[PDB]
Amino acid sequence: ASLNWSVIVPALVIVLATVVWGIGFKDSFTNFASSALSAVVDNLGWAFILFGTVFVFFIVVIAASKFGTIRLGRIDEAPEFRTVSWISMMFAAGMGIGLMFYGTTEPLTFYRNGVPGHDEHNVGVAMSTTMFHWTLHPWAIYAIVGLAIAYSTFRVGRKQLLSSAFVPLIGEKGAEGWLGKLIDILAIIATVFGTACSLGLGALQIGAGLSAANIIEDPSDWTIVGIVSVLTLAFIFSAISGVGKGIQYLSNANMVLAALLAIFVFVVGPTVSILNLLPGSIGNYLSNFFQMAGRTAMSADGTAGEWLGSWTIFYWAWWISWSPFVGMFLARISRGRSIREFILGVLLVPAGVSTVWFSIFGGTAIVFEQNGESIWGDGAAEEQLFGLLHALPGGQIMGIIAMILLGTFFITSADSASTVMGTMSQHGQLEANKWVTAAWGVATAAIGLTLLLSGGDNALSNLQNVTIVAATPFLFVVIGLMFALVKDLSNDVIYLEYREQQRFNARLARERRVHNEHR
Amino acid sequence: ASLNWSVIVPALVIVLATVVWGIGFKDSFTNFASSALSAVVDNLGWAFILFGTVFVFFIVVIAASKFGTIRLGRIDEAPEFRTVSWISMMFAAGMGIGLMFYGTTEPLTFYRNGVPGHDEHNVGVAMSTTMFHWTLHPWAIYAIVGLAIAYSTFRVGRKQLLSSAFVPLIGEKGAEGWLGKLIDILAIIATVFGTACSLGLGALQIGAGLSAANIIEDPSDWTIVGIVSVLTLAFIFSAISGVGKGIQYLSNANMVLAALLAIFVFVVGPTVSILNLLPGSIGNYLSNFFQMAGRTAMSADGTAGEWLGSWTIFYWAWWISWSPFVGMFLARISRGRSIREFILGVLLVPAGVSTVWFSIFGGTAIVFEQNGESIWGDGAAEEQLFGLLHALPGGQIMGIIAMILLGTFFITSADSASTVMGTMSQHGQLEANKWVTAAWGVATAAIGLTLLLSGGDNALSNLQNVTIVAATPFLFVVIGLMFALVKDLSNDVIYLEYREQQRFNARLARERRVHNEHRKREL
Amino acid sequence: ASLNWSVIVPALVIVLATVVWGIGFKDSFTNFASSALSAVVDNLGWAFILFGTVFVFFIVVIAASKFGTIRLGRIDEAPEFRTVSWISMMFAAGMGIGLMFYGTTEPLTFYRNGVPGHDEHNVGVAMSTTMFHWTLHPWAIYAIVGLAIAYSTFRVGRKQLLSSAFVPLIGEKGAEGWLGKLIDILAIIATVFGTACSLGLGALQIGAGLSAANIIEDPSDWTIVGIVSVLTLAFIFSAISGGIQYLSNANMVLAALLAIFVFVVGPTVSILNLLPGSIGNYLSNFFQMAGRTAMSADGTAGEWLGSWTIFYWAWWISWSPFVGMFLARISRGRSIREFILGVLLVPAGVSTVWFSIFGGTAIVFEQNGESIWGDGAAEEQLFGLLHALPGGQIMGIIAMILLGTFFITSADSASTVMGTMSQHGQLEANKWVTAAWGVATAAIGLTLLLSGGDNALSNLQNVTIVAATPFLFVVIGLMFALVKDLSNDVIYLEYREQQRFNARLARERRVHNEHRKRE
Ligand SMILES: CCCCCCCCCCCCCCCCCC(=O)O[C@@H](COC(=O)CCCCCCCCCCCCCCC)COP(=O)(O)OC[C@H](O)CO
Ligand SMILES: CCCCCCCCCCCCCCCCCC(=O)O[C@@H](COC(=O)CCCCCCCCCCCCCCC)COP(=O)(O)OC[C@H](O)CO
Ligand SMILES: CCCCCCCCCCCCCCCCCC(=O)O[C@@H](COC(=O)CCCCCCCCCCCCCCC)COP(=O)(O)OC[C@H](O)CO
Ligand code: NA
Ligand code: NA
Repeated sequence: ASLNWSVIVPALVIVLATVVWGIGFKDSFTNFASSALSAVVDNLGWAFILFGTVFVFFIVVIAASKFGTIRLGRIDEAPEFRTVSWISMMFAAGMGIGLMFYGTTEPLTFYRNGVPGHDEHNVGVAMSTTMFHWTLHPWAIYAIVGLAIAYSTFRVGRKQLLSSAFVPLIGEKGAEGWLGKLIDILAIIATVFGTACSLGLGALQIGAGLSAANIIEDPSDWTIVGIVSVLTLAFIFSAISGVGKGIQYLSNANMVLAALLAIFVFVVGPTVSILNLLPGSIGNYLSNFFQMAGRTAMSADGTAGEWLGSWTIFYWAWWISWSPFVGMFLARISRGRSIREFILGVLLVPAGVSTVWFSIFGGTAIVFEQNGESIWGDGAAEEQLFGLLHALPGGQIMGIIAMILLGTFFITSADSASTVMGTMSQHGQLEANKWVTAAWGVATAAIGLTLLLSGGDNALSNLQNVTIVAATPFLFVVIGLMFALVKDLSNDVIYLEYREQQRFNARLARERRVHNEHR
Repeated sequence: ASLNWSVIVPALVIVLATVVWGIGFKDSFTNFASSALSAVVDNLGWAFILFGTVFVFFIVVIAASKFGTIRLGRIDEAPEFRTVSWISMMFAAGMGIGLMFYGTTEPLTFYRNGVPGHDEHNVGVAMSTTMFHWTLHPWAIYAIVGLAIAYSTFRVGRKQLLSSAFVPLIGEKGAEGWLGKLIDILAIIATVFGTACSLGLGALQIGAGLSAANIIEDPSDWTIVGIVSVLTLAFIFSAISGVGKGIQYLSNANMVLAALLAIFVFVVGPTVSILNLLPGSIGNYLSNFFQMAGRTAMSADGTAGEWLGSWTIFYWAWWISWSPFVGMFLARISRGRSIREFILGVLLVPAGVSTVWFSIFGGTAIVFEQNGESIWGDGAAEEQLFGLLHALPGGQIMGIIAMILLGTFFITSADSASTVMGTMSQHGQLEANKWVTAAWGVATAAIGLTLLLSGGDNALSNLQNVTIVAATPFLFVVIGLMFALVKDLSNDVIYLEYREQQRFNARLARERRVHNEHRKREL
Repeated sequence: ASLNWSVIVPALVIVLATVVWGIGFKDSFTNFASSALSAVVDNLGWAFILFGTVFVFFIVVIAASKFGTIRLGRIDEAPEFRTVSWISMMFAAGMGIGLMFYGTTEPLTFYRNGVPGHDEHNVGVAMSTTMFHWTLHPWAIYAIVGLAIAYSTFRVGRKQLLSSAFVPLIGEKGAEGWLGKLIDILAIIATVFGTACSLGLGALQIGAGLSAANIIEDPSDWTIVGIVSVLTLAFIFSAISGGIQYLSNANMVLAALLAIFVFVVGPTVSILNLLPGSIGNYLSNFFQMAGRTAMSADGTAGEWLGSWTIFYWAWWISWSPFVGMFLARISRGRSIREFILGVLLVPAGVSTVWFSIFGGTAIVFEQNGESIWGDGAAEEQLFGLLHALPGGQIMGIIAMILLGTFFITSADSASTVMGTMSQHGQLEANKWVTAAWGVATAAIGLTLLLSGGDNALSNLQNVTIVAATPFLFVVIGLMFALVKDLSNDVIYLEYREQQRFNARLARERRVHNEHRKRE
């Protein structure tokens, strides 16, 4: 119930230093972020690439290897959220602004420029390589972190923290030791920079749309603060205000506005061409899955390092930053699901929705390029979605609807992050003081502004460089959550009696052999 | 039993509407079919491609899930057919003219012309594409349709109708009024138009068999009528008459005769080159399985649209239209057989026989092409097999036995279609009227003839256009069968007791949560 | 206790005839080997390739199947060796000089020359095709043979022979009769020529290692005779006097030191960029490489396959008879599923990391420009690589000591096993019977090395393919024999007995119903 000042103070100091450094000295901060990315991507990029696909293997195995039957709670327990409602709150908190910002930019960018090891103007690899970054590899990080927290919190009954998930690996003395503190600090620093990156990427696109919709003429440096201040003041209140409906209501407004914007483009846009990419993109994704997972800085004659540092290694570092707080939320909602249900509900359902979104939006953008109409414009990634919407008839009203979607796809996740950061500040208490939950909401905004204003002309690169550095320390925490998780699952109360017999029989068999050899 | 006159008449009107429209207005029928094919392929082409692979995935998780152990019948039941004789009737009924007609022409056509997104003269792609069209995607449609009927008929004791398999979705009342009747005429129309495509294709190859054997000099239009007339008598006599050991003897004769012609080509032909292709075709098939499963009209920079309508979408429509009556037959001969045992038996064993078949005949044809001696000839698909056989020693005598095998590969499947069609008009009576079984056999021959005389030179094109159109309505019945199947399986007696406790506990937990939220909500 | 002279004599005649033939008439022996090699590769090339992949499929399906839980021994038994000590002795005994000889020659050869159907200078396929030959296809033959012997010996109580694992097919009378003596003769000839092929290659690399290290001025045919004789006594001494566990652990520690040396002082980061780039490519092309016959590349693959793929498959099949009975001996009380995974995966993991450190470090040198190819002799690639790295003059000698233990641990277990197939499956075989087979292996090793002249590699390869062809069909027949007696387990007869009775009634009812209705 205390404030665990051994976790708040180290996390505040790093956050405050970034705000002072980024805002105070823009030139120095930008150079360090560029230098830090090169060292991280060069000497550590293999870790993201190698372990990014180990998570997918590890999770699928855990969902079939004798543990899919265990239940995240007590035996005979039942889920407190109906399946349809349960799925809605996980994709709303799981996804922020990644289907809006990159829904059109990414599949279109790979169509024009191409991907390393391939040619340009290829719709098979433009779409398949987009599904690679948004279907299984990213959502397998949430399952691993969410499952480790869900099991320890419910089956074993420990505090709601990320250190407690490591009790098997570092014992109970280490959960209160220097390691327990460090694992918890890295979960807040990752979350603050993980959300601040998506706040900065959503403030750019909301401001970009206003120029399109002409509510405003063009974004300015003060406009970004205005958008961030409104977005910050929205999720900060929605998290810590009893008035209004909870996250289960907002999580349902997301899936309604998102389906409104997807159905509009699907119907108005090239329906038949969109429907043809759905099998072609899934078929190309499954045949190229391992070929794409084996792409490193050594691929394409060693020239793919620059591409990976902006597309793959950024996404993997981005999703890992959101895992510490999207794992804790996913744990809260399950409370009764079996390991198989949790794994297959997180891996397959969010992956199916992301497949349809990118074919409706990525397919429309690519189809426009083939036809002759090009929504690329000046190339800015923020302006591409609204250039597509405005091309379609009736897009003026939908351009406005896309803003509410942009704002409401970050509020659902940002508010959950604050309430999840608040519980780490205390000793895993579900109820968090509204002041610490509001204090962390401001921290993401202060970082979100710092990464945007400091970036200047190129604010995307600065927002992406800092995320990769802030997520590298927590990449290893996720790797060590695979070993901690298996130790917990093996030492289950429904396996202790069976494991004791094997320990006894194994000891005797060794004793018989050593004595038998002498005789 | 009482004839289902509410299904015979609406289905018979479609059949007779096409016959008069085809013989009398050949000029206007071909135009409509070609225009209909364009409308279907352009708009619903993705459906065949997208859901042709969901069937493979759906019937693999079903076999691998907890439903695999279920037994198609009571618990403690045991199959009534020797597992060897179960396969023989499974393959004999499930396959007809296909292997004989496209055994040589498909692998050779892809070797010369190539496939979209690939170069010509590529043996790996040529062989790994004909295995795609004939191994797992086609036989996964039979398993889904056959399993839905087998489960409802035996495990749940409903009537043997395609409507009854939808009771989980539309209910016992929906399955009777108007949706059930629609699903029961779309199944008869698909069966009539799916078996008429095989009859037309078989008559074309039989006519070429007599030209190559020189028994007939020139196949005119009055000999095709002679061939179809003999064939339609063959499977009407077998279907209705109680003598002759209709099945388990003519189905066992098909393996004996099918293997005799495969062994002849294997040993007389390039045996070592055939065996070198066998591991290369399977390896290439599994490597490119998902590249071919995602080949839509957007492939080859938009050039694949015309290719798919001739090979991929035609096959998926050809197999979709045969699944109403193959699935119904596979249910009867698979009583007491578990779900996993049923799915693996259908998916794997028939897929293995096809793989060996196309290596011996596709490999021999491709090997000849490389050497310099080409059996392509003029390029008619109906004359390739006999061009291959006559290029080997002893082919003259062995070309006559290919025609007999060609006929017997239709009779074993056409007689089971007429019998199943009669059952669909007897409210599911296993033994239907002889004059309803025979009437439906004559209907199949009438349409098969109408699509040959109407086409003229492009007889094959007219047969493929109509099959795709007739099998489009049933594409959605198969999509719906895989939604009513999981509900049927889920609501099983063995799982019913456990489900009730889980629902009961879930309601309490949900109610407990909402109350706690209210208690915290107030203050 | 008897020596089964009716199996020893036929084995000796084939072994002795080869020694006289090769030494007596080198020209005739070399000409016959080339003629026989072409005859087998053309006619039976598909058999090695077609059934090479069926072994991988067959073993995974058996571990997946219900049989996976059957325990090799009595119900509720426990293993005699710790999992780490059991793993260490399976790899040391199952791997001879293959990793040392081809650690740098194979991945580097494919980078320069390419592979059938692919362009040259491709690091992706150089490493992906290198792991094809050393990860799953090879180690799956060991599990098929090791499992058939382990199951029949322990869970059925039959004598520890290769013929005793065939009684489900040939019957008890057949195994005692003639077919089961030819299976024992072929099981001896294959292991004599397989172990002599690796002894020949080991002597070439040690002979080249001495010349490179300046210990011996030049490599002379009379110098190699000294190496083989010295190597002959080491493994004969270990299998006779009063061991395996100690030397198998000295293998792993000493080998891991050599791998750590190259890893640390080589391009560490570039090595790690290939760890996921080779696993991704391996899984991508697994079925493209698994379906590579002589028909691939339009007849150009026939000459390549006989040198790389069909050679390895015949080389690993040669070692299966005696690695099968060694794997069975130490795997008492392990479940079938635990046996398959402990053999297929862990040795594949060590091989995958071995070639990345050594194949990667040799390919980067090619890319940089400093090529270690030199003259191009396969036996000099390793010592070119080590000398390039700093400190490779002391680590270039430990490679030769590591070439001794690698062969000695496997050769020590070959003689012990070869002396058991002659004494009616008696574990404690006569000391002189092991010695007799120990020097018969050395005589064959020299015969192929001397008769080969300048091209000693081709003579060793052409004769192991012919010697391992008869035993290709014994492994193909072990899949059927293994399935026959796995089904007929004590924990399935009651279930199988009831099912057959019910099925017979169902057939009887149908036949009676048919008569009633047919009338
Ligand atoms: C050169 C590269 C070649 C290799 C390519 C990569 C291969 C990766 C393979 C990874 C194997 C993982 C080993 C664990 C297998 C999982 C399945 C399993 O063990 O299931 C058993 C139960 O599970 C266990 O007891 C052990 C499971 C492992 C514990 C979890 C550890 C994490 C493993 C994650 C996978 C590895 C991820 C790393 C990357 C592959 C038995 O299952 P069952 O009894 O429920 O079903 C069979 C039924 O009875 C008969 O039909
Ligand atoms: C996420 C998809 C987007 C693409 C990205 C991922 C790449 C594709 C991966 C393909 C995964 C498909 C298979 C995953 C489904 C797992 C199903 C499973 O594990 O078990 C269930 C499966 O059982 C089924 O119901 C059938 C599932 C059908 C799955 C078919 C998958 C089709 C996907 C193919 C796409 C087509 C692509 C076109 C060609 C490119 C059991 O549930 P149940 O509803 O039967 O009830 C169980 C129990 O009673 C509880 O009450
Ligand atoms: C690349 C070339 C590969 C070619 C062939 C490889 C496959 C052959 C090896 C696998 C078969 C060995 C069978 C070993 C005995 C296990 C039998 C067994 O116990 O059944 C279990 C394991 O058996 C299997 O699942 C068999 C799987 C066969 C795998 C076939 C793979 C080859 C096909 C690949 C796809 C390509 C298709 C052909 C090309 C068109 C599963 O069922 P269950 O025992 O749990 O319950 C029984 C129930 O009644 C069901 O019968
Ligand atoms: Na959200
Ligand atoms: Na047939």
